[PDB]
This record gives sequence, C-alpha cells and structure tokens, in this order.
Amino acid sequence: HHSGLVKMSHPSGDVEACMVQVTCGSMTLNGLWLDNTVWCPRHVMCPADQLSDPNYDALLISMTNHSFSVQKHNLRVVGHAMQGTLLKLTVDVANPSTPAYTFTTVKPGAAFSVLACYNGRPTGTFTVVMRPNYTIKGSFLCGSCGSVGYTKEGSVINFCYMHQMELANGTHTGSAFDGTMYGAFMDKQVHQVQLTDKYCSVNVVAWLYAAILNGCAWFVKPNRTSVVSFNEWALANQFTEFVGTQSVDMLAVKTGVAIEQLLYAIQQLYTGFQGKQILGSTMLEDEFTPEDVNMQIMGV
Amino acid sequence: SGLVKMSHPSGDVEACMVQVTCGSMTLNGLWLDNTVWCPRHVMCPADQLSDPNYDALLISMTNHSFSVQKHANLRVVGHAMQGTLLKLTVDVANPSTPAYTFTTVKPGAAFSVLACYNGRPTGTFTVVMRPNYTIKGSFLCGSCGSVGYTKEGSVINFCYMHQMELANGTHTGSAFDGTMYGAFMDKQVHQVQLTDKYCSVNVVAWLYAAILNGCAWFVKPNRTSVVSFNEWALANQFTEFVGTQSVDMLAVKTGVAIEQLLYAIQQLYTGFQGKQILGSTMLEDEFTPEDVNMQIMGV
Ligand SMILES: *[C@H](O)[C@H](C[C@@H]1CCNC1=O)NC(=O)[C@H](CC(C)C)NC(=O)OCC1CCC(F)(F)CC1
Ligand SMILES: *[C@H](O)[C@H](C[C@@H]1CCNC1=O)NC(=O)[C@H](CC(C)C)NC(=O)OCC1CCC(F)(F)CC1
Repeated sequence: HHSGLVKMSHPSGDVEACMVQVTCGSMTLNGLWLDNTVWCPRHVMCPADQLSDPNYDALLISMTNHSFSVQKHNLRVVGHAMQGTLLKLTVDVANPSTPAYTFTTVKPGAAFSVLACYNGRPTGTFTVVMRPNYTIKGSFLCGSCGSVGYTKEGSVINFCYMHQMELANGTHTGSAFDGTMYGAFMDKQVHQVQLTDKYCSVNVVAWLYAAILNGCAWFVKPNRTSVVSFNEWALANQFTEFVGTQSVDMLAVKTGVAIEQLLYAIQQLYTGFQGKQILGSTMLEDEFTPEDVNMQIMGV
Repeated sequence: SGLVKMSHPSGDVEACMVQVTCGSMTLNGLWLDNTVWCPRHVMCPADQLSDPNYDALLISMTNHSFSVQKHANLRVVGHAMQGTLLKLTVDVANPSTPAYTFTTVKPGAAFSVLACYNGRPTGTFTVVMRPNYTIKGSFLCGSCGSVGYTKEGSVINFCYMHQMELANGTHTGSAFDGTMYGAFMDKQVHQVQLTDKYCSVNVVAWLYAAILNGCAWFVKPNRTSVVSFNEWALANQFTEFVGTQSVDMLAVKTGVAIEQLLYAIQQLYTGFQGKQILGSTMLEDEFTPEDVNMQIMGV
C-alpha cells in the first residue's frame, strides 16, 4: 500500500502574478510586486566589486529612485527604503493582480512552498521544511535571489521567505519580510558556518501517525514517555523539543494512539528499526508536518 | 544534493480548472477555449458504477444535463464522448487559455499534477509515469478530472486526467486522446496491475547527478553496452535504456559515458554494501535527465 504522503506545494498562480525583475546598475534579480510596493534583496545594489563586504547603508544613500528599474513579465520607482536585508521599493502602478496576503516568520519544522524564479520568470515550484538550523534545502541556481516562499490559508497567501543565499553545505537561506535573515546569516559573500541540524520531533510524530493510518503500527506499544521526559532526552540526542498542536491531537483521536506512545517509539526507533520498515523507509522522516498528514491522508 | 521534486508553476493551468456536475456526481474539468474536458463517469450514478453503459448514459443526456462552474457559470451547448473523456462545448471561450498540445507520455516521463477539488486547485506535485502505467501522488475523493501537464517553451502539454485509484493505492488516468494509460478501464472494479520496473534512463540521470555533485566512487572504467544492458534489463526488472540528447549532455559535461553507468547499475542493483549515493542507499529512478540538466546546470 503506497501511503499517499507526498511533497505537495500550494498552487503558485497567485504568486506568479506578483513576480517582477528588479535591476540596479549591473545586478538583476527577482522581486515581489504587491500593490504599490516591490520587495527585493538589498544586495541588488552591490556591484560585483564589493560583494565580500558591502556597506549597505552607504550604497542606499548613494541611490536615487532612477537607480532602480522594475520590469514586469511600466513601473517607475518613486520610493526606496531598506528594511533589514530587503529593499522596499515604491512604484507608481499598483499590481492589479495582488492577492490577499499577510507576512509571517516561519519556525523550524514548518513547511512552505517556494516559487523559484530567474529574471522575473517563474520556472519551478517545490516545498521545503525550515530546518532547526534555519536553512532550507530546495533547488536554487544563480539568478534565483528574490524568489519567494509562502503558505496559503483560505485564498490568503502568507509570505514568509525571500531567497538570499546558498550555504557551505549546499542548503539555503533567505529573509522574512520584516528584513531579518533566517538563522542570523549575513547577506555578504563570506564563508559562514551553519549549525548542526536536528530531527523535527513533531513532524516525526506526524509521520508515525501517517504510518498507523496506513496500517503500519508494529512500533506501537503501551509504553509512554511524557513530553517533558522526551524533551530532556531530545537535548542529548539531536531532536527538537516536542510541541503539541491541535493538528497532532486530531491524529491521536483518529488513530487512538497517544502522543506519549509515539514519543517512546521514537526513543526506540532512533537507534534503528532493526530490520523493519515504516512507509518504505529505514530511517525516521521529519519533512511531513501534522497538517500534511491530516490534509493528505484524511482530507482534513 | 540540489536535486528535488520540482513542479512547473501551475498558474497557467489553474486558470483553466472548472467544476462539472451531472446529477449526483461532481468532479473537475479542464476548460480550453470553447471546450471543457472531464472524465465521462461524471455521468454514472453511484449505483451503476461497477459496470456502466457509457454509450447509453451519453444518449440520455442533453446539454442541460451538465452544469459547469468556474472558481462564473458556463452554458453547455454541445456534448460528445471521446474514449473515457467527455468533450463538452460551452458558449464562452476561456480567455486565459494557454498554448497547448495533447501528447501522451511514456513510462519514465515526469509531469506536474494540479490536484483539484470542486473545481478549486488545492495542491501541486510531480509524478513519474511508471512502467506499469500507474502514478503515485496524492488524490482523494473528489479529485477526478485533476490534470497532469508539462511545459516546453510557451506550450503546455496536457498529458493526464485523473480517473481512479488502484488497489495498492497508486493512481491512473486518461490521456487527452481519451485513452486510459495502461488500458485500465473506467469501472469501479479490482483490476490486474502489471509489475513495476526501474526506469533505467532515470537511474543513469541520477548517477550523473551524483557525479556532478562530487560523488563518483561507483564509476569504474568497465562498461556494459546498451544492447547488452537491455538484454540484462529484461531479466532484472529494468526498462530498456534509450538514450536522448538530454542524457548525452550529462555524458559530455562529466566525461563519464552512459556505458560506464550501465555497468555501474548492474553492480549497484545487488546492493550498495554500506555506501550511499546522494544520501540514498537504493537506486533512484524518479528524476529524469531533463530534471538533472535543469536543476544542476540550468538547461
Ligand atoms: C542570488 O541569486 C544568489 C543565489 C545563490 C547562487 C547559487 N545558489 C544560490 O542560492 N545569492 C548569492 O549568490 C549570495 C550573495 C551574497 C551577497 C549573500 N552569495 C552566495 O550565495 O554564495 C556565497 C556563500 C558560500 C557558502 C557559504 F556558506 F560559505 C556562505 C556564502
Ligand atoms: C474520482 O474522483 C475518483 C478518485 C479516487 C477516489 C479515491 N482516490 C482516488 O484517486 N475515482 C473513482 O472514484 C473511481 C471511479 C471509477 C468509475 C473509475 N474508482 C476508484 O478509484 O476507486 C475504486 C478502486 C478501489 C481499489 C480496487 F482495486 F478495487 C479498484 C477499484
């Protein structure tokens, strides 16, 4: 029985209609056009010269509205401001296809969709999980900066990521729309070290519930570890603190298996499945959220 | 690794999705110009679903028997049946119709799916048409009429319309010429599904991806020719390998010949013996040569 658990993205049409190309002097990258505002990474101001230590405050003061051109794929720039690692440009036409939206900062273990773009043209979409060291996997080439990540609630888009960087191990990071870089990385072309990754406990738990729902509950036992005992165990064993949610509780009702029983299962499975499989895997999986499992397996 | 399950942006296709209702049944349709395509079992009452007479159902229908709703409503002015699909004609041409073709895909080909419910796009993912003509993905009740598609240039190729779930939880559907992949039938009955196989050309692509990422411990000078590997594939659950320009480009860039990777595959099939390739301990066959070119090179 194939599970039905797949990496699934939100439809990107609403976001595709907001993607533009932003150019400053020699550099070009993507931006997000919402109403009369265009968002993009501030390193579009940096010339290839000074990328290893740009003075962004200095670059900004050196700019005029005429320093920027936004091309859609006719937008005069009439304002420019900097917000953390982002530019907040103002243009004289409101995007007619602006969706309803909010901004959020995702937390580790949450998933979102990314629309990868090059020169203002959407080219691909995929789903990522914000890792406990605040990097993401995904696929991003040169020219992808300014690609955006988002979730959907209703037909409301929650914008949460704007792409900035590749890290040393090949993972990626970017800004939230308040200007802050996920993981405190600097938007400078300087070697930087990401922290060690961990297993997202709550996603692992959702995945075992997915397993149970699929008729694989061989790992379930009456044994229970409390959330508190687990969370102390987790410090020493490369797991995140478990945090319960309504979404997880609904999987426990549906299956009749308590979160504490799966916390115990994780302590045992973490040393290996000992020859057994779960959902065709020999390792614990943590890139499926409880929402994914409710939505994809129970249509909730 | 840099190699991920990546779908085509779905906006061009969202604009074409509608809901089609016929009596009790409701599902999704595809609205292109003055035509709305949908699975013909929208005509079947729940009761008669195990062996419908689609020919008799269609003659009993009038144009008012189909209701079509966008998320406006669209007046049906013609109805016809093409294999397992209905071809409805509506009096409004979809003003956001993309340039499109209807090409049937072959095993090993990957395409994007836009999963919809009651005419509303709700998710997108990428699947591989397996050698037994099934796909995986995620399809719940209400998902029939969801479409699979690729985009080459400005042109969308529509290649799949969702019809059913098999007993093992895989899925299958129609091409837009009205044929069902794998000649499954659009009847609610247990059906014999052929045995799966590894898609050899996709395994080669993935090995090239490994090479491109600095993981080449498995490459030897030894070679196995295409014809020899294909005789072996018959006995070991692999598809015939057929090269393409896209694979040739991976060979050019890495300097590793196809034939070296076919030898490697014959040896890696018995076990990696404690090694990993791109984080994996089994052969991966769900990424195409085109995927590897695009995601690791930009072609
Ligand atoms: C913008 O399009 C581009 C996207 C990356 C290119 C390859 N993959 C990408 O995601 N962003 C950059 O090139 C940044 C620009 C700086 C001003 C932030 N730099 C960068 O991505 O590479 C330098 C890395 C090297 C690895 C590291 F971990 F050490 C950190 C710096
Ligand atoms: C249309 O929305 C629906 C989609 C499936 C519902 C569950 N997952 C799906 O992808 N398709 C159907 O309901 C078909 C209708 C027929 C007229 C084709 N039937 C179906 O998919 O389920 C019945 C299967 C169950 C397993 C089996 F081996 F017995 C074969 C029949």
